[PDB]
Amino acid sequence: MPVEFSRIVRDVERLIAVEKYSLQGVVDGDKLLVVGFSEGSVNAYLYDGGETVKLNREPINSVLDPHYGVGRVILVRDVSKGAEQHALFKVNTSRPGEEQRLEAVKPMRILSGVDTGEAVVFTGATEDRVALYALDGGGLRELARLPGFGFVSDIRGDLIAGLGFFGGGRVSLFTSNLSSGGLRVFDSGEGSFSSASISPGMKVTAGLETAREARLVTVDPRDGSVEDLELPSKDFSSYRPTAITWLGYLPDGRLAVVARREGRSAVFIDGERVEAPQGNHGRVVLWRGKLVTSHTSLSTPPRIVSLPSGEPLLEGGLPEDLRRSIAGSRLVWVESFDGSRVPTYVLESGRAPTPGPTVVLVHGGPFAEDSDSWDTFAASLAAAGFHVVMPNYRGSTGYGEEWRLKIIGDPCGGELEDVSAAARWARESGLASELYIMGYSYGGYMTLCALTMKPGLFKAGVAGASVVDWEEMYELSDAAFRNFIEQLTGGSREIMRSRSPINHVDRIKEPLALIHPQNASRTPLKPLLRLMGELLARGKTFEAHIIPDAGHAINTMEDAVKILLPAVFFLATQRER
Amino acid sequence: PVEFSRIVRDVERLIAVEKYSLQGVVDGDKLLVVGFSEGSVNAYLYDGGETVKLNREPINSVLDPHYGVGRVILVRDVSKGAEQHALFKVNTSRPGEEQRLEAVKPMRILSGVDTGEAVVFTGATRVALYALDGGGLRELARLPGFGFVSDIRGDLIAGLGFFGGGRVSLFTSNLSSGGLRVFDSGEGSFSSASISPGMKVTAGLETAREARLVTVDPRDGSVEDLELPSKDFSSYRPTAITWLGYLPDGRLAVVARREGRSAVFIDGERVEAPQGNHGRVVLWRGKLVTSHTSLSTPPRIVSLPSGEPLLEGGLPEDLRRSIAGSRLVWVESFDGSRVPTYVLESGRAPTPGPTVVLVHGGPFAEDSDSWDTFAASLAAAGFHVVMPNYRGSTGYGEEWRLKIIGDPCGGELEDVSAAARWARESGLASELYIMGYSYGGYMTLCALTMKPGLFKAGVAGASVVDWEEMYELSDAAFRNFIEQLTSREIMRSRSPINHVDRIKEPLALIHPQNASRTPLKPLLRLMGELLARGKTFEAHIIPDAAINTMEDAVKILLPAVFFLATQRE
Repeated sequence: MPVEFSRIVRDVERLIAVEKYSLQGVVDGDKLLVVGFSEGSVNAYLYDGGETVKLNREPINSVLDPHYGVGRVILVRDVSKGAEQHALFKVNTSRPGEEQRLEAVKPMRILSGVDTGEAVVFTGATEDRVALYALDGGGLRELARLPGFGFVSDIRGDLIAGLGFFGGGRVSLFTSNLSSGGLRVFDSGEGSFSSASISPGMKVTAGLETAREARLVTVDPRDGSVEDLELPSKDFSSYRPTAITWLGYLPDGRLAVVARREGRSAVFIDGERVEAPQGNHGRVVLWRGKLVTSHTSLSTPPRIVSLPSGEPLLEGGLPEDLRRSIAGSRLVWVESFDGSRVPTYVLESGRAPTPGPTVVLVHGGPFAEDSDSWDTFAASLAAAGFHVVMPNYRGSTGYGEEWRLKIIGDPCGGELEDVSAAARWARESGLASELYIMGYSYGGYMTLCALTMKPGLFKAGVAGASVVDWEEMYELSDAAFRNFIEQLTGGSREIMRSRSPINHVDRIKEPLALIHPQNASRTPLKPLLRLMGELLARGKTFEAHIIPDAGHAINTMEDAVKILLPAVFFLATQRER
Repeated sequence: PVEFSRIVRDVERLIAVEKYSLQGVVDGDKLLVVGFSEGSVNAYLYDGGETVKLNREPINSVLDPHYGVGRVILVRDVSKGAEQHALFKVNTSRPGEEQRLEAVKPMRILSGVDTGEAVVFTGATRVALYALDGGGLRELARLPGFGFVSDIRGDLIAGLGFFGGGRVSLFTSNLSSGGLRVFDSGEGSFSSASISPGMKVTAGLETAREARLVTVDPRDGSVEDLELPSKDFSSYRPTAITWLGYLPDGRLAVVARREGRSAVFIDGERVEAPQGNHGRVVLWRGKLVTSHTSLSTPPRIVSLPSGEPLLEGGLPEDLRRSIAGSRLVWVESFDGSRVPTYVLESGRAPTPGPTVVLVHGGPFAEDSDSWDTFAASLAAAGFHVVMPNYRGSTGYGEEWRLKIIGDPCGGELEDVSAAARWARESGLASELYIMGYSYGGYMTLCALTMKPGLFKAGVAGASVVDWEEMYELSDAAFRNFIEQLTSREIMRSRSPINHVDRIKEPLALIHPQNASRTPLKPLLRLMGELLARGKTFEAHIIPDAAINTMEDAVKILLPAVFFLATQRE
């Protein structure tokens, strides 16, 4: 059967075009601040009275977390054509579309930020350092240098609270001061801190993710004491979460917590379970006295909903035919090499037979999760007639500290076996007639890792924005990613070499498709050029697609088409062979 | 917003549109036509409006039938993409019933004529001229090279041969005794041949400057110019003779060419024909019929002199209106010589509008008024197409072809650049893009280096990046061509890999992954140099990359069109 290219393009472009919204906070006069992919690009909008107002001109990457009622929004715009060197732009909410560049900040990798209306506190990674900056009337000030990736969580008064990846894959809590600066790190011996919000008593309420569970703890920044937080309702404690998505104090003092287990989240106010649509939820805001959150699911693109009715305020609509191309989704537990149960989401295509063509779609990160959340790539594969298997290999989030840290020191090892077991499960369970592997960033590294370490398991592979050589990538990384590479490999350069797919090209026996941004910082192109030379010299058949002016974060419809369409075409072509 | 799916939908139809060629008249006054679509070839009978398929499985070609014979000889590949073929006979009264001609072993069938009594064909295994009759197969002569049967009248067989010397020779043979008589044209090259009722050989003699209609006496090899009753043909001043043949009533039909377009002549008198290029001419039910193609018209069967299509592939109302009209312009170049340039205008672009200079490869080739899927796809996507016959092109005299010798991406680049400046000066181009494949891709890269600012973006396909590297890396034949094409000093200066610093516009690379004539290793070096110098570029490397199928278009054409569509924002 011939590949139906034109339908694939039409399906792919419609799935990319559907509006996707992100909830950021409440500004001005009870205006919802939302980030949305609408009209083919990423923009920032004010929502109020059933209408949206565009705040930015040219597409953005994100905005900083606003304090309630501040009369401005701080845009974050990549000004390096995908290299993730960002700049900050202020937009007065009273004059949307009028941007003022914050010229006191030089282009750096902006990692997080909070705007109190009086000061703009953020974390940025330059070539030599990750630091916690503050921008006010007295100029730009560095408050502290951070030993790796750090993100601002909350600011109440003079106290700043955040989260830091400062060692061995565990997340530490940190505090600083707007007036005096400095840094104080809070490490937990039970697990990692997940979210953080400063209480009215100037404490730090934080989520603590231990080996197999998660709970709320109170951290006194004065002496570092930690105690379990008790809530006036017991719904949260009996919910027994394994991960905490986000928490924060509402302006009326109530504590909102979004926690999750088995790829689905729940909303709690002062411990009480609030009804929310099935799936995954973002931050919770108080808007005109009502609770608003974001909602997403494997069949529902990210949307803005009110609680507890679950009724949408902003959502993109999918055409019925695309809705039908996803027959359903389920979570199954795949047994891996050492007897661990790998939580795996399966997306059953309504346009494939059973057994039928199946793509194992490996998520990136690796500190990320295949959850019941919208995946544009997974939707395109179901629309093109592929079942999608999404394994949360070890190193994934959402299933406890123990499962997440198992990857530390073992890239392309135990987690690769998890991917293989899910693939073998698909065929052995009667779901898959043939097996393909596909992934981007770290998922693209896994594809190369799979085709080199386990030839013959899959029929063909798609590696997008992949890691090819840990050594060269480390030499081409900034302060943050160099530290991140060190934690992932456990400091071992021997792990950096033996676990690099570039050093195992001889083993490849399957057709390979390479897709790569031309000027991405996280995953540089120069090692990929070396990989293609290796493939050619060793007589391996491959195809490569290098997309320019795009990096890790795509914020236009055209670039998203150009990095996804080659993958679907390649797999559809392979299916007829 | 770029409508990627609208571009792909249009490309599918331009690839899938049924194209027709005219083979002759068979059985009871019925046209024999060949239909080609998506690399699939079929043979049909046309009489009344409905077409009757003659074959069961797709074929490779058919042999040339004599007027009115009651059968067709099909040529079909013995395997998938195998150069060796088999012969199948089909009675025109029982279509769909194929009888394999088992007396002919599988071989490379080169040409053939069916008289209704004997099947005479050339085939390569040696290369020989064969005859198949009731008594079986006979080898009439062994040919010193690739040869092709042109015509049979009585026992006299006439054909054309690549028998050495660089020129095409005329040869005769006998259907009874066999044998081989070769006629060298000296300063000339035969292009077509038909045997006159008086058993002389009328042939087209293409030369350096102007083509000649000559008579060859097969008895003594005397060559003399043929003067026709009407003088329209001589005054037409053709540079090539596409095809000629005697109609059943003894009149001589001639299709000749000049400046990328052809004209139809009957005993020297010109017949009105739709603008473009034409195939063979037949007399069918007292009317003249031929095939017609142009930059705006896929190959089709038309009636003369009205030009009314008898058989043409369908194109939707939108796509048809998007591909709107072609013209020939004479672009004044840098040296005073005029560059013959064809222009295909888009109905989806304004004037001035986005315009792509589509550089042909070879370089010994020609941009004529013929159907081109690339140009049509560009026009369908909202681009005017400018196709210049830069020095080195064929079809405009030996002097113009030889002027490129010793000046790679030098003199001929100016002709391409002059064509781009012409598109601007004449008010057609609002923004300029350059695009080419094989040698045309080499032109694109060298143009972006030596003429930055001229074009807004470039697409380079199957290009040559470094002649110095190419010469030693390539085989004898290609290396010999490189020597005549480019002094090693010129080889390095004309190689665009050494001028990557000068590139200033986005560049799209489309390259085969496993091509011996265009290796991938040099292009990987170019991509490394582009990245090290901060040059914006897009790259598409596809294994096993002539657009016959949609699959071919997806690999080689869609990335170019997608790139240009987003480059215009």
